[PDB]
Amino acid sequence: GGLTCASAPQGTLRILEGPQQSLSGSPLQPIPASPPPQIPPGLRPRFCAFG
Amino acid sequence: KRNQRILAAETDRLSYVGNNFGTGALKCNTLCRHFVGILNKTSGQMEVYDAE
Repeated sequence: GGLTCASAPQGTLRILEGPQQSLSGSPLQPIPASPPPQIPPGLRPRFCAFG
Repeated sequence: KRNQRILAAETDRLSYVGNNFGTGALKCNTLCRHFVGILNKTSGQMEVYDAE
């Protein structure tokens, strides 16, 4: 138990978690565009001129 | 109160002290965990010992 000074280390291992990327890199999934306003069907001339 | 250690070192002119705890200990002892890898280049064995 003299606890002498040992030599300098050769290198460094570093352990850390890696993320999973099987999900991302996929084609994007955007929010679907709301439709442009379309005229309602069944619009008729309700007003007829008097006389 | 176990796993609390103090390392001391005396030179010929000035002496040194370091704790394992309290004010003066390192945050890399708690937020990480360190090991010492002894690598035999012949047998390819990484004998991994725990480190402080």
